[PDB]
Amino acid sequence: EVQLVESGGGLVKPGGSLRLSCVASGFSFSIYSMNWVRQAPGKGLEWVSYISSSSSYKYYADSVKGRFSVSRDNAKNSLYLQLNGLRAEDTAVYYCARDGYCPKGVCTYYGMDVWGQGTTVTVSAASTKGPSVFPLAPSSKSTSGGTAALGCLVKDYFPEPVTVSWNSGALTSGVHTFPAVLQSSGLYSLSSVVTVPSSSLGTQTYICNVNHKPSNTKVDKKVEPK
Amino acid sequence: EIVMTQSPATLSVSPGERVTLSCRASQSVRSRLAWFQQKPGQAPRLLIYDASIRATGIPARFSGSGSGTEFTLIISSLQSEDFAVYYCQQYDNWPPAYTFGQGTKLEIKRTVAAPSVFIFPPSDEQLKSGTASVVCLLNNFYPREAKVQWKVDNALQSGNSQESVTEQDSKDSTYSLSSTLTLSKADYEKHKVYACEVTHQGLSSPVTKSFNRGE
Repeated sequence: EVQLVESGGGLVKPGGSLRLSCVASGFSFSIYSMNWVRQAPGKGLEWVSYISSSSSYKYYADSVKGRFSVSRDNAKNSLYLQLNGLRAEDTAVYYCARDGYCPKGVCTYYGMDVWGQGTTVTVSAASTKGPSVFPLAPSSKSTSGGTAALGCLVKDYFPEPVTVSWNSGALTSGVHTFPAVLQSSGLYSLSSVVTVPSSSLGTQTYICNVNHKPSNTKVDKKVEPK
Repeated sequence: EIVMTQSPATLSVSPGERVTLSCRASQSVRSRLAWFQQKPGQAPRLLIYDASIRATGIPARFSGSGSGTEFTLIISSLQSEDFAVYYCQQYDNWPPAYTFGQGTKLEIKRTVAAPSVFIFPPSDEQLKSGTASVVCLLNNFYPREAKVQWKVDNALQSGNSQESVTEQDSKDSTYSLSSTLTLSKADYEKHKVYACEVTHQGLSSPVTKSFNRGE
């Protein structure tokens, strides 16, 4: 099968450097042009860089020009992107994509048909931090019909991700785990909520299980009615 | 740079119907126009290149048309796996300068569902830490458009809330939404009444859930 595989992304302090690599297999890599395309969290695709098959022409989007450097090594079937002066807006999933087919120098485009799986670059001055887990306690302000809402606030952690289950997996009905938001602190934060019958609160125990594998944090938080 | 414009950015559609996605360029890009499909947490997938040619392995219900500055992607009979984001992309003049549209998301049409609003005061465990977070939960609503306004002692709040919304639920195709009002400990103790006010298409009037600090 035709295959593109990236790696090299990770946590970089602001103004730092990082070098991404994309290795190809299954096709003649030396006759294809190559692209780097990135995607900011919650945003659309942005083209970043082009390199011709011969390495003769290298072109850049204006948002990265002067700071980034594309290169390739056809012997190792490799494409490289050097990122310098990294900023928080450069935080993205970076993809390498196949471009024009140039047998004997005669290029034909056919679209960006083969993509890699993407490598994630996170630019933050934050450090690895386990989350604080606070209860969103059910009360009359979160009981409406016959349904109570309760939850857990998984606040101030870095990096992504965390996993949240309820009652060690026994509770899945009506569970909503929100996408993480990036706070001004550079730390992430999310909430996990569940709706239960309100007449269950005095008798059923609700525990959220938060796990943050980057740090060494495994929390079981009992959420009790207020 | 050539600006690709995908308007509208969302379409509410049902399986089986013919759906049309629009793409506009700020200058003529001839037929050098490609369409991609992207599902969350996955690499983009080439659907169309050269404005109208289907990429290898793409089902026949996808078809592209248009030229110059006006382009169109047609799904003749929408299937349930076709719900995704769709990007157009030009590649016209030689020094590459490739640009993408901002995307059109296809979402599952269903009936209007009003949100159930729940408010959560800060926990005492968090209050001892020196920060207070109030959470407003808007549960199982449709369509996506809802407004949450925060009021602290009946005064509209600005710039101190963050919002987060789930994907369409795999069973009932509704959305849920959290709004987290984040305050310093000192600011939180200085006011009494905390309220979030919810306006939505399925509500006949605004819904306000409130509490007074210290129950």
